[PDB]
Amino acid sequence: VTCPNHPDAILVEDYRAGDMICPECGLVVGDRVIDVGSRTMSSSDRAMMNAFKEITTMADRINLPRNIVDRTNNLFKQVYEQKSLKGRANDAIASACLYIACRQEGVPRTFKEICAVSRISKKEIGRCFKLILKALETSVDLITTGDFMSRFCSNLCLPKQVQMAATHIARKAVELDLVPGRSPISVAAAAIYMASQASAEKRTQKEIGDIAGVADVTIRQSYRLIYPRAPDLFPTDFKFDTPVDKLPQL
Amino acid sequence: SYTGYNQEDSVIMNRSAVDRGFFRSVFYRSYKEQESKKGFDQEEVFEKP
Amino acid sequence: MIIPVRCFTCGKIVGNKWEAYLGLLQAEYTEGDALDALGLKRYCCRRMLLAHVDLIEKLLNYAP
Amino acid sequence: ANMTFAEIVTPFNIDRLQELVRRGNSQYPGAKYIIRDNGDRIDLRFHP
Amino acid sequence: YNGFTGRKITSQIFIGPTYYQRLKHMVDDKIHSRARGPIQILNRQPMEG
Amino acid sequence: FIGKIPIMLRSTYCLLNGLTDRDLCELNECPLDPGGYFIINGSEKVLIA
Ligand SMILES: [Zn+2]
Ligand SMILES: [Zn+2]
Repeated sequence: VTCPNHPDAILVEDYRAGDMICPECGLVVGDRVIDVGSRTMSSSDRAMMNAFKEITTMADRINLPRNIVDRTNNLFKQVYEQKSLKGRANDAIASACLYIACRQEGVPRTFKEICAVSRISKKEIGRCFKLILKALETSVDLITTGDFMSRFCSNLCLPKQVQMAATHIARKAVELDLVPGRSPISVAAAAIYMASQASAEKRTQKEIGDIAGVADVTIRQSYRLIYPRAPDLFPTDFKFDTPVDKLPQL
Repeated sequence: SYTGYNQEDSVIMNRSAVDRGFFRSVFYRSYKEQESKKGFDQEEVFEKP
Repeated sequence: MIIPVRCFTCGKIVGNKWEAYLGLLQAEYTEGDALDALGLKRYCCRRMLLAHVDLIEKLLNYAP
Repeated sequence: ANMTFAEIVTPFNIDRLQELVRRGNSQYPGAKYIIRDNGDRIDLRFHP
Repeated sequence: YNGFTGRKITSQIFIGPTYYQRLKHMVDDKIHSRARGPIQILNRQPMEG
Repeated sequence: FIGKIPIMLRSTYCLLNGLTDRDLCELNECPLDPGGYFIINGSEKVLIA
């Protein structure tokens, strides 16, 4: 803002010639000043550079979208830059970045899953995870059962109605805290089991257990905890294939 | 040869037939925009500026 | 896609003769006789119906 | 109505040119700039 | 017959129906003009952008 | 698991193989579309012999 006759108060710019005009006078103070568009050599991150190739290998082995991966790339870059945690294994950090991004996308993947795509022990990933939370000073979120209702039921090819019924069963169970002290997945799988046991799409606990990775006794225990309320835990919009009375015991 | 306006590869055409739908057409075109997080702070978003 | 309402050359109203034209070809009429039973006697108004392809009946197959 | 031609002001064409500058960028036979002696290029589109 | 004066035309004109097509090159897409437009920044040569 | 291969449309490995016109219209597809091209990042690619 300036003019020879007055100190300018406002200077609009134009799409035409591309210049700055001053309406208290029309004077073209600016004159076409504005632009109308308004390996072997690498040493740094030879290992970082390779880590993102390895991030891209590991992250999309499970086919997670690129937006998640990009922040995972940004997360590492950040973790790399501070270098407080520089003396640690890169692949664990990459894997921990990956677990975080899924949570950051509101769709966490289990360490068990994250282990499937990496050599890092769940312990070291958890350890590195903590260090990153401390390193990057950022909070996280709690898990929800329904976030895994989709793919597992998918992996069982279960219809949405069973899938949705399970989610309510799970949801009702946690609101009532019917299963205190338990991981969400084990409780969810038993709900899925109960749900599958409430439909024609029944499956054995071992198959479910095999899909979730949890112990078949842990489901069996979790089932024992939810079974007292098996009938009332179901959603009001449901069509039994087997009476709750006829729900098996184990 | 009528009035010389169709010489050397041209055509004269009826104006009050164009007004009844003759050779009328439409034209579509699409535009893409994608919001993106290029950096950890540089982030885009759809909103009314 | 749909029968025009007016012949491009004369201006005579054609858009009300498509269902009657199909109804005459339905029974036994030849295209030369059905066009005479409707009163189209210039060869510019007969081209209108004789060479019309009705694409609107195939865009009604896609659910809205 | 897009391409222009700079015309120097002389006492032979003062009235016609100020008439042209009365109507700018809206009527077709108009004008879209005034360049005074100082080099000041003012724009008729923004002048109040 | 001539359309302006109603007189007959001495020659006889060859007339009949044919099948024409409308090509894609329309004139709304090929007209453009420049008069003191935006310029580049490094070499200060006229730019379109 | 190894990878993913593109699929030429209307082949024996496409989702449109051996469908009737009542179902081709139900997926918003044209019954007259010939097939024989790939869909890669939205675009439609064709291989030249
Ligand atoms: Zn000013
Ligand atoms: Zn006619």
